[PDB]
Amino acid sequence: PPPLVRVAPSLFLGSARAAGAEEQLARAGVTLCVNVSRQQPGPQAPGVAELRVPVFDDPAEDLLAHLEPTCAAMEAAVRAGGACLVHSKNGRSRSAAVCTAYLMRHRGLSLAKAFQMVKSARPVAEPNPGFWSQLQKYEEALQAQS
Amino acid sequence: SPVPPPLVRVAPSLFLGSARAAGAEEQLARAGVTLCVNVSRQQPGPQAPGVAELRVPVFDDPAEDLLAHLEPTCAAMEAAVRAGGACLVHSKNGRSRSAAVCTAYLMRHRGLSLAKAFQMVKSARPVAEPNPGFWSQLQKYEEALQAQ
Ligand SMILES: [Cl-]
Ligand SMILES: [Cl-]
Ligand SMILES: [Cl-]
Repeated sequence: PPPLVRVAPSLFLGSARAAGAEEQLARAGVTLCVNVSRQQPGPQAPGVAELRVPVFDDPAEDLLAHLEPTCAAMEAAVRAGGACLVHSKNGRSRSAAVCTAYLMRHRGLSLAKAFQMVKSARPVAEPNPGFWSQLQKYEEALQAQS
Repeated sequence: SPVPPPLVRVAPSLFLGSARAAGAEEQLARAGVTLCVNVSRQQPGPQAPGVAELRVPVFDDPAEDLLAHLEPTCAAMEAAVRAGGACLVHSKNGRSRSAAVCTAYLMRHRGLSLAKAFQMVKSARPVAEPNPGFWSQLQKYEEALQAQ
């Protein structure tokens, strides 16, 4: 199975099969799995919670809606001592989008710095152009609250 | 077979469910639910379009550690409500696991005590009864919250 990639402390990214290995996630301390898909089956691991963000890897779909509620869940899981695994089918677009959204919202990065952080961990990271624009709107809105 | 209705309102933007809420997609949409909290290892949730689902994987068993999941669970629920949505917490019987999560959330994010939070749950769902293990964990949670 492909490894999990540690994006940042208590933050992991993976492809779909990487979320199936119960032993990796236990090794990584993963307590919450964010499954950014509509069909991929998520963790079976005893005691690993799962949040499903149901989107196709598709510039039409509205991933912007789910960012703030998904990020709140993840930050809570980390502040309580756990860690998060964000996965999609390829570990390239949807999971990349949520990870950078998390880093902007809770680690106070700009979209550029945050995404450079995801890329360094995961070179193939590439949100489709629709998501990439939704993340700029997230940044816009974050700036205005901040 | 589980006690009806499928959905009960426990508090503004907070609904409890039994298994029969798995086929109540229309009632969900009425109630503007934007997040389902499935508190089971094995139960299915409603297939509500683009509604997020959080699974809190525990059996209705006094040895299951629900306490460990309350913070990300309660945090997801609040963020959905703060965003203007509603939450549906559902378990198979709508009695133990979903009740205890509803109690927890009220304590954590609406500052209610454990006497008042559970009262609201029981009052909306008269059969509600977390198993003794879940009740101990809830008691433990109220102490952690009164200290913090
Ligand atoms: Cl900044
Ligand atoms: Cl890019
Ligand atoms: Cl179950």
